[PDB]
Amino acid sequence: FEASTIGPAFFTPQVLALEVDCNIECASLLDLYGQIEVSRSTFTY
Amino acid sequence: FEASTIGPAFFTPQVLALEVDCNIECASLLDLYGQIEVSRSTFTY
Repeated sequence: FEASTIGPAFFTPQVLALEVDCNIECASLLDLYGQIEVSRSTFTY
Repeated sequence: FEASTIGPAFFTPQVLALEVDCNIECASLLDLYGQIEVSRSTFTY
């Protein structure tokens, strides 16, 4: 029963516990800006 | 009887223990890469 003459169904592959992830996100400046809290869609100053 | 008249076969030289060796094995990058071990011929990720 040479592997070259039988179906893949008999050979279950190993499952690695890794996950390639190439995505990145650039640093944010949000901490510099001034923080304001509101409770309505419109405001005045 | 003297050397330069008798043949070389009458003298047995001393045998030293040191074994000269000039070859080198360059340092490998292998330990920088990511290390994985698989007990099977195929793996998935």
